[PDB]
Amino acid sequence: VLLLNSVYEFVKVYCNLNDIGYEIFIKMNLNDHEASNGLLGKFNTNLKEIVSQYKNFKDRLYIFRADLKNDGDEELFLLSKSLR
Amino acid sequence: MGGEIITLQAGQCGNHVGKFLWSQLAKEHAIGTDGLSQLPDSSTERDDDTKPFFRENSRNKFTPRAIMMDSEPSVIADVENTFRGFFDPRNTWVASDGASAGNSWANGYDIGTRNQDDILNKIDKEIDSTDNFEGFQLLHSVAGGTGSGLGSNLLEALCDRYPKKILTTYSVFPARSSEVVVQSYNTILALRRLIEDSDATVVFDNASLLNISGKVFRNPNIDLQHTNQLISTIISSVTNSIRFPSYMYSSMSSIYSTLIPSPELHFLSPSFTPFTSDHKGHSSYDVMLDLLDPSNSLVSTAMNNPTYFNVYNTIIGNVEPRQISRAMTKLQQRIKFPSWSSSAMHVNIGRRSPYLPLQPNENEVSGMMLSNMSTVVNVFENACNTFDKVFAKGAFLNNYNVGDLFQSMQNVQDEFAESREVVQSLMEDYVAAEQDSYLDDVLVDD
Amino acid sequence: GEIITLQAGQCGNHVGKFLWSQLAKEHAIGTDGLSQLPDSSTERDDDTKPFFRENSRNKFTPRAIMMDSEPSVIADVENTFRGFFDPRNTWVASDGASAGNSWANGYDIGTRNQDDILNKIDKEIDSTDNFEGFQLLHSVAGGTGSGLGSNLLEALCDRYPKKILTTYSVFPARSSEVVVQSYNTILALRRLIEDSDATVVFDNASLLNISGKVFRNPNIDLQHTNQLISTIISSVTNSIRFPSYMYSSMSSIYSTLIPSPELHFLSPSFTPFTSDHKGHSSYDVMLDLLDPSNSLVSTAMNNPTYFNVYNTIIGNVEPRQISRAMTKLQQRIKFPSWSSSAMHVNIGRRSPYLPLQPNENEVSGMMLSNMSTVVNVFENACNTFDKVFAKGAFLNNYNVGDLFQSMQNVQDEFAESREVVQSLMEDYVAAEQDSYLDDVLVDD
Amino acid sequence: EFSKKYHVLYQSNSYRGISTNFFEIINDQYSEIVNHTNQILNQKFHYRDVVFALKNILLMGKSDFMDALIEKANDILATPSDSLPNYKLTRVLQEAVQLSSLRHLMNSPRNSSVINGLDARVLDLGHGSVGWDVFTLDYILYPPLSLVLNVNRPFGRKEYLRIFNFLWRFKKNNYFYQKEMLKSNDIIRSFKKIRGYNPLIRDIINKLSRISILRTQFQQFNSKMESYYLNCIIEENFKEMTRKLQRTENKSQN
Ligand SMILES: Nc1nc2c(ncn2[C@@H]2O[C@H](COP(=O)(O)OP(=O)(O)O)[C@@H](O)[C@H]2O)c(=O)[nH]1
Ligand SMILES: Nc1nc2c(ncn2[C@@H]2O[C@H](COP(=O)(O)OP(=O)(O)O)[C@@H](O)[C@H]2O)c(=O)[nH]1
Repeated sequence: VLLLNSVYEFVKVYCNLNDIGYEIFIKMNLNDHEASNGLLGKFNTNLKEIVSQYKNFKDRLYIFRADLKNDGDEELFLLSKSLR
Repeated sequence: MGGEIITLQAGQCGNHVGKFLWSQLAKEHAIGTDGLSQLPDSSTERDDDTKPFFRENSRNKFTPRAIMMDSEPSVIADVENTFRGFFDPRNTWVASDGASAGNSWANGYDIGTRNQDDILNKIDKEIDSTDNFEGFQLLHSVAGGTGSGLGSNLLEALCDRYPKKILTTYSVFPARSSEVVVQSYNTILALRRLIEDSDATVVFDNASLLNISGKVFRNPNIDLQHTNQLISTIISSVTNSIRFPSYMYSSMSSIYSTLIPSPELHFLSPSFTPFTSDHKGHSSYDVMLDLLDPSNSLVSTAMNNPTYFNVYNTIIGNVEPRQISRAMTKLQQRIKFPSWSSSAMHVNIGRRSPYLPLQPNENEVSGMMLSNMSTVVNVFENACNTFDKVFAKGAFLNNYNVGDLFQSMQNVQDEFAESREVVQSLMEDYVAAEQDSYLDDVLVDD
Repeated sequence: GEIITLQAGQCGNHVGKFLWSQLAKEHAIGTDGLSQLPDSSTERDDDTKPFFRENSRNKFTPRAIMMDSEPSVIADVENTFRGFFDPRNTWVASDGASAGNSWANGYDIGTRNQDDILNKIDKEIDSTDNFEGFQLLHSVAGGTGSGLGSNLLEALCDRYPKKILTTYSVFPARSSEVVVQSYNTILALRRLIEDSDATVVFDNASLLNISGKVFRNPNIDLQHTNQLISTIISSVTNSIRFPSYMYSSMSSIYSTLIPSPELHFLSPSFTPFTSDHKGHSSYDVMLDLLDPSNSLVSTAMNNPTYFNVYNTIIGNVEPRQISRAMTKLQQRIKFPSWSSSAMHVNIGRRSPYLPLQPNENEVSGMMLSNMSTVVNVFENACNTFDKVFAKGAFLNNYNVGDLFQSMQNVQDEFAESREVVQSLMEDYVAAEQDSYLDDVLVDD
Repeated sequence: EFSKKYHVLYQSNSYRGISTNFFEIINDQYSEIVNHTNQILNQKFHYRDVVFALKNILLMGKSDFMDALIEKANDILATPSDSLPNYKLTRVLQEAVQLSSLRHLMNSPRNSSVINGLDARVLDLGHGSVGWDVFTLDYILYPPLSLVLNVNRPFGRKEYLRIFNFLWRFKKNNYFYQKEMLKSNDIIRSFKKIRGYNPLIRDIINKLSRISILRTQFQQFNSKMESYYLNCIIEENFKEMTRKLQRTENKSQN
C-alpha cells in the first residue's frame, strides 16, 4: 500500500512538472528568451522532489522484494525477481 | 483507457496489407467478407468488442474504421471487390493521376500536401462519428515512395491536428540493397517525419519477413503478398486485448505506458512462434523462450549480444502461469537490461476468439511479440549508409522535385541535412541508452 | 523416434512397396491409409506413429519421401496405396531423365533438385516431433538409385548432423554391366562409407539363392524378393512397432553393433517365415541362424570372424531353449582374442492383428552380424573397377555434372573411391587380428 | 407435480419401512431435484452468467468497463466525498455499460436482468476524502441467488468490497499514469519550435526525456503487481471454481 501511495504521489509531482513545462513553452511562444528562470527553478525543484521520492521508493521497493524473496515459497521468489 | 482506432493506408503496400488485416480481423470476429455478422441470430451473446474496428449498423453490417489512400485506384478497388459489401467506398481516396518512382517519396509528400484538405476531411468525417476515439494505425511501409511521402505529410498533419490521439506506425524496410539508391531518399525523409511525429512504431524488414513466411509456411513460393499475412497477425496479436479484452491491457495507451520508456525510443522489433492464420504446439514455457530467438525475428537484427530494452509478449491460448513464470525467470537470465532501466518484461492474456476453430489448449504455442531494443538501429544504418553516399555525391538530387518544390525552392540540401540530424539522433539515443549512466543527468543531479 | 523412409530409384520405390505392404499388414491399416480395425476397441497395443502420421482422421500417412527420375514406379506404388501415401512427398526429376545408368547422373539430377528434395523431406519432418532418423532404400549401382542416394546422403549428413540415416543397400549379382555398375557402386559406396549410418547389405545373388527355394518359381524375381528385404526391415523395426521393454530405439540397437566410428555393413539372416513359419523351437532357430544358408549376403565363408552378433526371436519363446542355444553358439563363433563374445538376443512380439497370430505356437527370427567377410559383396565390383576404370571409356564418358568438370575429377574421384573401399576392406581384416587391440590396450 | 409423484412413490414403499427401496427413491429424487435446480439456476437466474459478471466487474476481470467508469466519473472521483453528486453515478454506470462489452447484456433478453444488479456505494472514509477513495462499486443480489452466492452480506466479511478496494488502488494509479504520460507527450511533442529557442530548451527536454523513463518505473511496478494478482491468484482460483461449477456441463470425457 505504501508503494501504491507513493506512485499516486509520483503522479502529482510529475503533473506539477508537466504544468511547469507547459507554461515555460507558452512563455517562449510569447517571449523567446524569457520564460523566467524562476520557472526553471521550480521545474528543477520539483524534479529534485521526484528524484528524492524515486530513490526512497526504490529502497522501499527493494525491501519489499527482499521480503518476498526470503520468506519462502517459489511464487515469492519468482515475483521478487520479476520486479527487478 | 482504450477507444476507437482508425487505420490509414498510405499506398499499395498498406492497401494490400489491408486484405490480410481485414480478412483476419473479420475472421476472428465472425464478420464475413460482405461485412455482415457470420453468426446466426439465434445466439446474440458476444463477449468481444468490434466497435473500435467496425461501425455496427442495424443490419449487423460492420463498416471498417479505415481510410485507404493511393495514387493507384486498383489496389483499393481490389480490396473493395474482394470484400464487396464490407468497405464504405467513401473512405477511398486517390491522388490525381500520375506516376513517380524513387522520387516517389517527394511525389507522395506533394500529393499529401496538395490534398491534405481532402484526406483530412475524410479522416475527420470518420472521427466525428464517435466520441471515444483513441489513435490511429498507420501503414506507412517506409520502403515505398508515395506510400512514405504521403504518410510523411499526413503524419505531420495528424500529429498536430489530433495531438491527443496516439499514432502507431507499421513500417517495413526494403529487401534490396541496390534499390536503396532511391529508397534511402525515401527513408531518410520519411524516417525524419516518423521520428519527430509518431508516438509508436513497429519496424519490419522485408528480407526477414519474406524469409520467415517461406520457412514457416514451408514453401519456396515466397511473396510480399504471402508475407503480408505475418503483418496482419502481428497486428492482430497486438490488438488481441482490445478486440478480445480481459483485464491486462486493452489499450494502446496502456501498453505504451508500460512498453515505451521514452517517446524518443518507440521503434519496436517483432517476432513469433508458429501460428495458424488465414504439431509444433509446444508449451507456453517454450513459446516464451522461442519468442526471443533471433530466427523468429521479423527484422534482421543479427542479435549479436542483443542490445536489451523493455520486453512484451502475448501467448495466445489458455496456458498455465507456472510455466510462464518459469520461462520468464529463464528469459530474465538470457536477456539483459541496463541497470538504469526497470528491466521490465511483460506477458499479455492471449485469449482466443470464441469464433475460431477448436484446438487443444496445451498445444497453444502460438504468439507474436515485440521488444524495445536498440537492435533496430542496424536497420536504420543500412539505409543511412546508402543515403550518406547519394546525397553526399548528389546522385538523384536533381531528380526529386516531383511537385513538392523540393528542387524548386532548393530545399534539397536542407531536407537532407535536417532529416539526417534527426535520424542520427534517434540512433544515438538508442545507443546512449545502452549505458548504465544514461539517467545520471537526472538521478545524480545532486 | 520418428522415422522417414527414403525411396530412391526404382529399386528403392519397389522395395518400399513391399515394405509398406508388410507394414499395412502388421498394423492393420488398409491401402487407403485407414485403420482396418473396429473402433469399438480404441487401444491398439502398438504404435504406428513412428512410421505413420496417424491423423486425427482415420488415416495413417506413411512417413516417406518417394523419389525417382521415372514417375511410373512411384505411381505404381501410389496407385496401389490409394490414399495411404501423401503425394506431396513425391519428387521426380522431371528436368531431364538420367543420362544412362551412372551414379553421376542420379547425383546431377538430385543436385539440381537438392533443395526441392530437402523441402519435401522437411515437409515430412514438420509432421514429426521427435524426429530421429531415416531409412534409405536403394540399389547400389543404379544411376538414379545410387546417384540419388549419393545426393541425399550428402545433403542430409550435413543438414541433420545429429539424426540417424541408415542405409538399405541392394546389390546386383555381378554381371557384364559391372563395367559401369562397379563405379556406380564404388563411387556411391565412397559416399556411403564416408557419410552413411549403419548399413545393411542385401545381395541379389542370395535373394535368388533363397528365392529359388522359397518363392513360387519361376517368379523368384528380384522385385518379387523384395518381400525378403521387407521381412528383414520389418523384423528390425518390430521392436519399435510392437515394442517390448528391452530395445525401443535405433541408438540402443547400434550400441552393441557398432564397435568403432567405422561404418559397418551388416549381414542379415532369417528363418523360417510366412508370406504370400512353423519352426519347431527357438533353440533351433537360433542355431539355424548361425549358418550362411539363411543369409542374404553371399559371403560364403566357412570361418568368418564375427563381431557384434545380434538376433531377435519373435513368438512363444522358451528361455531355456535360448539358453541352450547360446551355450553351444558361445563355443562355435570365431571372434578376436581381445573381445569377449557377447551375443545379444532380443525377444519381440507378433502383431495383435497378425492373421497368423491365433495359431502361432511356433517361433521364428532374424540374425544380424558384423562379418569380416561382409565385404565379399564388393569383391567382383572392385576387381572390375581396378581393371576398367584404370583407363577405360567407363571412366570418363559416363560422367556428368561435377564429376566431369574435367577428366581430373574423374581420374581422381574414381581412384579415391576405390581407395576408400580398399580401406574399408583393410579395416574389416585388421579387426580379424589380435593385434588390432594388442597394439592398443597394452600400449602404456 | 414433483411432490405428488414422490408422495406416491413413498406411499408405495411405506409398507416397507425403509428396506433399501426407500433409499432408492431418494437417490432418484436427489438427482432429479438437483438437476432441475441447476437448470433453473442457469435458465432463469442465469447463475453462471451472474458469476462471471461478478468476476468481470467486482473482481475487475474486464478492463474496458473499469476504464469506462473512471473517465465518466473523473469529476466525481476528484470531488470530496463530503458533497458528491451521487446520482451522477447512476448516469456513470449506465454509460460505463454502453462504453464497454457489457452493453451486450444490456441489450439482450436473458441478460439484462444480470447487468441491472450493479449498484455503486460510498464508503465513509472521513471528511476531506474524495470519490477516488470512497467509491466502492457494489452489486445487489436477491434470493434465490443471494441464498446461493457469497455476497457482501451486512453482517458478513464484505469480501468483495475489500477486494475491490485493493484492485481499485491499482486502477487509480494506472489511470493516473496514463493520463499523466499523455500530458507529458503533449509537451515533449513541442520539440520543433526549438529551432528558435534551443538555448533555454535543450536542458529541459533532456531532463523530460529522462523523466519519462522515471515515470515508466512506476508504471511497470503497477502493471507487474496488478497483473501478478490477477493472473496468478484470481484467475487461477477462478478458473478452478468455474471448473467445479462447470462439472454439470459434462465438460470432461475423463
Ligand atoms: N511488405 C510489403 N511490401 C510491399 C507491398 N507492396 C509493395 N511493397 C513495397 O513497395 C516498395 C516500392 O514502392 P511502392 O510502395 O510499391 O510504390 P508507391 O506507389 O510509390 O508507394 C518495395 O520496397 C516493396 O517492399 C506489400 O503488399 N507488402
Ligand atoms: N532386389 C531388388 N533389386 C532390384 C529392384 N529393382 C531393380 N533392381 C536392381 O537395381 C539395379 C540398378 O538400380 P535401379 O533402381 O534398378 O535402376 P535405376 O532406377 O536406373 O537407378 C539393377 O541391377 C537391378 O538388378 C528391386 O525392387 N529389388
